[PDB]
Amino acid sequence: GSHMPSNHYGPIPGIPVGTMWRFRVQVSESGVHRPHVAGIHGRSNDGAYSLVLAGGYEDDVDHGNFFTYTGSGGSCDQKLTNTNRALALNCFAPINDQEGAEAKDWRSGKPVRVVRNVKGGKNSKYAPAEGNRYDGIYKVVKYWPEKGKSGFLVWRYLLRRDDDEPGPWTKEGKDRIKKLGLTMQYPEGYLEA
Repeated sequence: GSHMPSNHYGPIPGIPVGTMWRFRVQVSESGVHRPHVAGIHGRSNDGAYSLVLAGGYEDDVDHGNFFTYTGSGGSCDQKLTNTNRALALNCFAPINDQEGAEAKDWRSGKPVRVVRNVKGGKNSKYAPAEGNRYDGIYKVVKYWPEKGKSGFLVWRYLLRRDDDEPGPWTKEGKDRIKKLGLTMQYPEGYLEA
């Protein structure tokens, strides 16, 4: 078709790792992470295409090439429905909503485009100091339920990077950002700009 679909797995053609946008509306317009609100874009019967890392859930850790991530929903126990289900399906293992699942061959799972937002900075040295940054493709290694801070069950996910483009914080990634002349994209008139 004529439309560039975000519901396609993998990188968006023309959007290299290291691309930066001041606002979420711009990330959405690029197609890299379509949802205006949702932290994950995915379909419960298919898989997850993208996610934004923006802090929240204190138990989550972000080590750049790997990170943990907590589901949504549930006040009550979280279920493997909606985007929780979508993300679980990416994992290279049959779906299990009782104990979760782990992929031995996790690189064979479905790709997730990951954008890091400034708001994840308290618990992440990899969050951009401003706006939003596309950091590449990651894969779901394992997921599992556990008791949350609330006392109710939450779904947790461990993702690992699996991308031919180097991480944008790496010397090699910084070199690409310079070569490609990537800079913070501000909307027309904002600064004004």
